[PDB]
Amino acid sequence: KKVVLGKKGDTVELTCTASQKKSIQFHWKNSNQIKILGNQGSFLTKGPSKLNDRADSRRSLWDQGNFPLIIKNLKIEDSDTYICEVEDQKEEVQLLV
Amino acid sequence: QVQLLESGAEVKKPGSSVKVSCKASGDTFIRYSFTWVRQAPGQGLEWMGRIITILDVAHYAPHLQGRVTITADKSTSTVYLELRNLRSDDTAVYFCAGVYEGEADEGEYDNNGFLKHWGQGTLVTVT
Amino acid sequence: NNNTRKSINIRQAHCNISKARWNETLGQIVAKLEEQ
Amino acid sequence: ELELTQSPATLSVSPGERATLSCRASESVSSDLAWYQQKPGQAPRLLIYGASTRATGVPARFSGSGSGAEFTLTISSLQSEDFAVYYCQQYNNWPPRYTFGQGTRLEIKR
Amino acid sequence: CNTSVITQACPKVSFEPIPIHYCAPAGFAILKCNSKTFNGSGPCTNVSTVQ
Amino acid sequence: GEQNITLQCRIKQIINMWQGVGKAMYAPPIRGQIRCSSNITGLLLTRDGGRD
Amino acid sequence: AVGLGAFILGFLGAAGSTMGAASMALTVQARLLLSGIQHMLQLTVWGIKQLQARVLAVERYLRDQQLLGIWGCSGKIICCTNVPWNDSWSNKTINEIWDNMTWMQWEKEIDNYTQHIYTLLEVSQIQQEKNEQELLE
Ligand SMILES: *[C@@H]1O[C@H](CO)[C@@H](O[C@@H]2O[C@H](CO)[C@@H](O[C@@H]3O[C@H](CO)[C@@H](O)[C@H](O[C@H]4O[C@H](CO)[C@@H](O)[C@H](O)[C@@H]4O[C@H]4O[C@H](CO)[C@@H](O)[C@H](O)[C@@H]4O)[C@@H]3O)[C@H](O)[C@H]2NC(C)=O)[C@H](O)[C@H]1NC(C)=O
Ligand SMILES: *[C@@H]1O[C@H](CO)[C@@H](O[C@@H]2O[C@H](CO)[C@@H](O[C@@H]3O[C@H](CO)[C@@H](O)[C@H](O)[C@@H]3O)[C@H](O)[C@H]2NC(C)=O)[C@H](O)[C@H]1NC(C)=O
Ligand SMILES: CCCCCCCCCCCCO[C@@H]1O[C@H](CO)[C@@H](O[C@H]2O[C@H](CO)[C@@H](O)[C@H](O)[C@H]2O)[C@H](O)[C@H]1O
Ligand SMILES: *[C@@H]1O[C@H](CO)[C@@H](O[C@@H]2O[C@H](CO)[C@@H](O)[C@H](O)[C@H]2NC(C)=O)[C@H](O)[C@H]1NC(C)=O
Ligand SMILES: *[C@@H]1O[C@H](CO)[C@@H](O[C@@H]2O[C@H](CO)[C@@H](O)[C@H](O)[C@H]2NC(C)=O)[C@H](O)[C@H]1NC(C)=O
Ligand SMILES: *[C@@H]1O[C@H](CO)[C@@H](O[C@@H]2O[C@H](CO)[C@@H](O)[C@H](O)[C@H]2NC(C)=O)[C@H](O)[C@H]1NC(C)=O
Ligand SMILES: *[C@@H]1O[C@H](CO)[C@@H](O[C@@H]2O[C@H](CO)[C@@H](O)[C@H](O)[C@H]2NC(C)=O)[C@H](O)[C@H]1NC(C)=O
Ligand SMILES: *[C@@H]1O[C@H](CO)[C@@H](O)[C@H](O)[C@H]1NC(C)=O
Ligand SMILES: *[C@@H]1O[C@H](CO)[C@@H](O)[C@H](O)[C@H]1NC(C)=O
Ligand SMILES: *[C@@H]1O[C@H](CO)[C@@H](O)[C@H](O)[C@H]1NC(C)=O
Ligand SMILES: *[C@@H]1O[C@H](CO)[C@@H](O)[C@H](O)[C@H]1NC(C)=O
Repeated sequence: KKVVLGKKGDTVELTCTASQKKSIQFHWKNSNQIKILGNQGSFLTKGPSKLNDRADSRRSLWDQGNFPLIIKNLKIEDSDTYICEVEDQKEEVQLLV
Repeated sequence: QVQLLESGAEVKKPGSSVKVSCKASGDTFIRYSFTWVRQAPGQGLEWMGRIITILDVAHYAPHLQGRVTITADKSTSTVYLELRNLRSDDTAVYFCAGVYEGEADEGEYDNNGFLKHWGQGTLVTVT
Repeated sequence: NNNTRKSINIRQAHCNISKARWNETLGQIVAKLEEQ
Repeated sequence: ELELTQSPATLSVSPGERATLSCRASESVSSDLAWYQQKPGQAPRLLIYGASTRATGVPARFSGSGSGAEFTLTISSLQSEDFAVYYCQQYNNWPPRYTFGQGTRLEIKR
Repeated sequence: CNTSVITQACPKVSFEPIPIHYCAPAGFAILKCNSKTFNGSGPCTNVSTVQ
Repeated sequence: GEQNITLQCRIKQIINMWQGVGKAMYAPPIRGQIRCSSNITGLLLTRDGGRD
Repeated sequence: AVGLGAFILGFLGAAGSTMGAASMALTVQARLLLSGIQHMLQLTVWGIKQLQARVLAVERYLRDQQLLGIWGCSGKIICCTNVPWNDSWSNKTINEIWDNMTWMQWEKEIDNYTQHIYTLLEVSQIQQEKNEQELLE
């Protein structure tokens, strides 16, 4: 896994990517398969997660094949494995705080 | 519910630019649209332009399109005007004005030009 | 056509859904979800 | 831009009389004008919102209406407090290219 | 990532949908699944051809 | 006994576009009556799953 | 006929029939055919669309009838060649294929070999032409 370490109170950008640049559906889930963020059409949605008031995404980059998850105000409780689902492929990044 | 506070007076040599600003206070910055007016001596309330704070866009009177920029700093509730290539024709008292947009934050913006909130006037001259 | 404006409304509307049909509809959806 | 022409400035109206002010647009306005009161050293306060709505804090004395390119403003029981220049502004412009006229000043005959 | 902005008029217009039929061009045909229980990805055992 | 579920609706002028990423502003609402009569014919649902 | 299969170029039979059954049905229909035994704009528009579909099918038909000459099968609906089946392409017998399978199933059974087979057919035709011209001397 890619491993990214942040610190309590910081902001971390975790990313998923694609070879195709535009009109790509993606989702971010945690290790317990709970949705955090995702792309429906052109809209950003949130899942039933502990991160709904902290997680965000830079919508302008979605058409660049870059689908970031940004967690603002990190806590130790956020350390986890974050799973990207983009198109058909999956990616995993571990976040430590 | 907004009070507009103008900045200090300026005197500039022709060809220079002047930065004029207004601090908006007493309510949410984003719910107010702002305009600038040029009260040149002996003239009426010449309109210079308007800025929309949700969609950060601005529109300007045609003769100033290559001369005036209207911007804002959302973190300091401040409206800014920069006018370049100054001439003595631009001697005026400059000021901000604005309107309340109902629940603009939630996408209910009205887009009114009927100005209710006005600053006291910033005098800009040339030398 | 009976709206006013608010400032300091017109942007106010409502939708009516038959209660009986909606609840019956969910009961049928639920039966299929229950099978799954 | 669309020009706005008013009646001659310096309308001598005695206090207590009803003043009549007006504004002509070069093009039609869909009840999208506004009236403002300017005094020396003061902000040009909004008096009438759209062709006829009184702006906040505006007394019953100050009112008007109109349509198309022809609008009228009157002041009932004119007060010494009302001797100011009244400006006409047009908003039916998109992209914005809003305009103002020159306005008419009221005067006390001497 | 800058912004591109277009300013233009907003006339109000009447707006109500018309059902649109899609039709195959010459050389092509459309197969239609007539099963009443078709789930979207299985085989269909009752198939008809339409334009 | 009311037999009517009512939803509260708002008309917005600044919306997110469905055809691409971006925002757009539309002119303010019509002053007369607006009436829509529609058939709900289907639902779009998603699931909340997970290990817990 | 020509409407078999519910489409032009579906000539040899109904979709869903077995290959064998379709051939027999075709023969019967051929014998019968030879024995010989309200106005709106949209009518114009669709009349043109229908003609375009029919004209195109004819042009494609004629083109293919000449292109097939490359394998020695020009001007034919049913040809016959001198290329052996080679077994590995399909392990089924003549009766198993013709009696139980339909045409789509058959194409699915061998579509990993048709580009190979097409190449073999061309090669055989070239050799046949060469041999005939050598004999004519
Ligand atoms: C599902 O299908 C159904 C039907 O199959 C769709 O329902 C239709 O929705 C439209 C949308 O409003 C509605 O159309 C109105 O019908 C009224 C009947 O007379 C018309 O008067 C009205 O026209 C006025 O309003 C328009 C609003 O944009 C104006 O553009 C138009 O110029 C008219 O405006 C004048 O009058 C109004 C009156 O208040 C005034 O305010 C204006 O200033 C102006 O003077 C529309 O035509 C249909 O009647 C509906 N059909 C039925 C049977 O009710 C339904 O929308 C579909 N669902 C979805 C989600 O699309
Ligand atoms: C649930 O909501 C529906 C709205 O979709 C209610 O139906 C409406 O009830 C009103 C009651 O007055 C009906 O008004 C009538 O209109 C006719 C029109 O000519 C008029 O002649 C009558 O005197 C009266 O005004 C209205 O028409 C009716 N809507 C429809 C489409 O029929 C319904 O009653 C609500 N349910 C309950 C239990 O309240
Ligand atoms: C766009 C429309 C174009 C018009 C399309 C017309 C299609 C109609 C097809 C009718 C087929 C009639 O039926 C079939 O014809 C072929 C014609 O070679 C016959 O086939 C006969 O000739 C061929 C070639 O000479 C031999 O390979 C075959 O061994 C022999 O039997 C079949 O024995 C008969 O059953
Ligand atoms: C939508 O439903 C509401 C009720 O849920 C309707 O409002 C009621 O209308 C009846 C009709 O006489 C009144 O007696 C009730 O007092 C109303 N209820 C309330 C809370 O005001 C409403 O009119 C319906 N909408 C439409 C378009 O008919
Ligand atoms: C929405 O409006 C329609 C009519 O435009 C309502 O349908 C009518 O409901 C009354 C109730 O008794 C029936 O008598 C009518 O015959 C119905 N009309 C038609 C054409 O079927 C409909 O019920 C309304 N929706 C809701 C939720 O009240
Ligand atoms: C396959 O689907 C077709 C299309 O619905 C069915 O045929 C229809 O049957 C109804 C019964 O009244 C007729 O009114 C239609 O005209 C028929 N349509 C056509 C195109 O023929 C058909 O029965 C279905 N077959 C099976 C096995 O379910
Ligand atoms: C639609 O129904 C078909 C069956 O008719 C489903 O396909 C089967 O899925 C199971 C899952 O393990 C397989 O074992 C079967 O072999 C499949 N059958 C066939 C014929 O493919 C299909 O998944 C259903 N699709 C949806 C969208 O629910
Ligand atoms: C809703 O479905 C019924 C079923 O016949 C149909 O008659 C009605 O017109 C439909 N309503 C709309 C808005 O399409
Ligand atoms: C379909 O199967 C039935 C079973 O008797 C048969 O009669 C019918 O002809 C078949 N259709 C085709 C296209 O073979
Ligand atoms: C076809 O027959 C030739 C004859 O030698 C053989 O070598 C070849 O492998 C056969 N094709 C396949 C796919 O086995
Ligand atoms: C081909 O058919 C024969 C018939 O007995 C069988 O033994 C053989 O295994 C078949 N080949 C394959 C690949 O199934």
